[PDB]
Amino acid sequence: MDLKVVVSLSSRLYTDEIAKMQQRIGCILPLASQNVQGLGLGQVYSLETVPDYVSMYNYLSDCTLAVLDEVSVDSLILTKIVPGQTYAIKNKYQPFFQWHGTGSLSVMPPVFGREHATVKLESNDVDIVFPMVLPTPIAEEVLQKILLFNVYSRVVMQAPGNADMLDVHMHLGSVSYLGHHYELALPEVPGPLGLALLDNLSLYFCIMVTLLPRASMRLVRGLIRHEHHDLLNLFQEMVPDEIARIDLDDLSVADDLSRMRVMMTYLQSLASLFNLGPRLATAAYSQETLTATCWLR
Amino acid sequence: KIHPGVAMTVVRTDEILSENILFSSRASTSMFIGTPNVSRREARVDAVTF
Amino acid sequence: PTIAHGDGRRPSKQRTFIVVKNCHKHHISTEMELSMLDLEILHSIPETP
Amino acid sequence: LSAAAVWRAGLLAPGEVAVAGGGSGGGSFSWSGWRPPVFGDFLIHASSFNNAEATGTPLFQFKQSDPFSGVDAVFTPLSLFILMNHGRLTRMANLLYDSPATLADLVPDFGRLVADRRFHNFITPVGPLVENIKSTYLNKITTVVHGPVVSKAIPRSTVKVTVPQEAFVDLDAWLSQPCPADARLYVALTYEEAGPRFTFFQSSRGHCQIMNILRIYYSPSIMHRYAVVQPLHIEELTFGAVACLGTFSATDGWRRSAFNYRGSSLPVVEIDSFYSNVSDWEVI
Repeated sequence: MDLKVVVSLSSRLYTDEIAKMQQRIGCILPLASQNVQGLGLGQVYSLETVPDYVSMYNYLSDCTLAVLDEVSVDSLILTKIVPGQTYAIKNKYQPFFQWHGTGSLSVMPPVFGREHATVKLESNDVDIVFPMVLPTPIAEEVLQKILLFNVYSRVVMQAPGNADMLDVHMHLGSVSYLGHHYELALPEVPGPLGLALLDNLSLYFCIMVTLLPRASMRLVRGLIRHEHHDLLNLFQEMVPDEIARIDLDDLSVADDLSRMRVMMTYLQSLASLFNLGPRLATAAYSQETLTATCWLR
Repeated sequence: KIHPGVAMTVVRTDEILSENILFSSRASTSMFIGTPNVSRREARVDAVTF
Repeated sequence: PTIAHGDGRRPSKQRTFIVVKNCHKHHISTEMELSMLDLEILHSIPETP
Repeated sequence: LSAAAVWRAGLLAPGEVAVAGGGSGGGSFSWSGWRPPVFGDFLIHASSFNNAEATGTPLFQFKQSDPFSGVDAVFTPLSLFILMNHGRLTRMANLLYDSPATLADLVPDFGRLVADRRFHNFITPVGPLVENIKSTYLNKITTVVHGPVVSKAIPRSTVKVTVPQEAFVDLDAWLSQPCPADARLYVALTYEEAGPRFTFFQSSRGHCQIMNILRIYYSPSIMHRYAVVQPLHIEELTFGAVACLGTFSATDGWRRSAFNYRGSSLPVVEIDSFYSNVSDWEVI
């Protein structure tokens, strides 16, 4: 088995950028199959396009990732990602994330700003931006946040008396972490592929809203009329009118089984939609030297 | 079969398979030959590939 | 070198050029294949036809 | 030469070996790696079989609902498609089999299992067939269930995988350059008002992103449903399910050959160097 895939440049890499490519050693880069362009994320995320973070998500998920370990002039060595090998990955990204959780790892587009993952290359007509590496809970939280932002910023733009544009950019806003809050990069238009993702998500939503187990309605009504739980704080002691008007019928068990059957199958389908982008299973991330043995799941 | 009131400059490409005669001077470039080193790839279902 | 002239031109004072040339490093990779079913017998010795 | 001199390290033995010392570390000489697959052996009725079909054909086991049966037969999508046509390409399908009676009554309920639309979780793919004895009774077959395809015997021959071209739909030819290294092969269930269908999908993209493009391709088949029917007794909202059969090498593409019966001709898509990996069923 081979992992060593060498990529030549085409012109003399200047000595001002060999220092920062020495600084970016052990990071991850997306492949194309060699050539120089597309070996990175500049070809689908440029300055011209509004960053949708979904077409570049399509490119990074659809293509096998690659580790960049050695940079020389006119030649730099890459290493592919093939399942069954436990790659050594160093967390070398300026929005810092300690892997104290030691969970599964995730790759994402550079949603933390263009500057943090870019590198200029004045040798050839190619520029390289880098994919972001970040743990599973932050990645899925930022994923649902960027989808909720690109679906609600547009409807806030649809408001004629849009008195509060800055409401969602400071409430949604930053990312949830105990160490700090790290502000991200926000598009204004969702792009085509983002609305395709929200289209399939809303399709799953309207299919699953046709079947609700009616016993659970009674449980949340009873718990609202019990003590207000800390998990129940989002209701602030209120029964919504909709759950009051879909409980006109009684409690059954015959429809409940097939309801739950189609709910299991459609939640597994939704999980297959949201397990998108390539994933890493981690064994024993070493803390003192910032390296992690990980294999492709 | 009438004129449309519009004249048309019509470009066209053309691939010519020529044969080129290379000339270089004596000892302009100098080659450096490394040693051939072997390595192995993924072992296919029929064979291994060196 | 330069050339002294009779007229007063702004005289070039011992210009020294230093150019450098970098190596065009590029490599060659071949692809041999071999099936392993006859490679166990190259290290051993034959006794049956 | 110096190539024969550098040959001592690159001769054999994946991994390496510490040649001497206080202890010996690593032994892998006289074994060139290349992990052999595990073999899922089945015993089928010979009346459920056709001997004339080629070896490398992707099979589908229906698991028996019966406890008092050591045996279990198999379904191929040709046999499955003529079974859908009997429960209700056909001229190809009748050319193979004479009697669909023991195959339709082999499964206890077939109109009921399409009535509840739960046909996907009862059909477990066991990948391509390789090993096949021939008997008039209780014929035993063996398929490479996970890993690379290979014959059983010490001649460890590659087995090209025959998938029927008429039942196979390309993805990228209908979509008209993310990753040409991985080449994955998917099978997909497909329901219809006339009769259900099994189809195959070649894809060069990853596994998880392939379903969302499959929905975009598959949307004119779902626009015809729900105009004439409306589901009661609630099932039927699922419309097909997809799973992974495995991967193959995109360096050598699929070369179409001729799997011929004596009746007529039938073109087939041959998959060579297939790396079988049966995953789980993913609905759309």
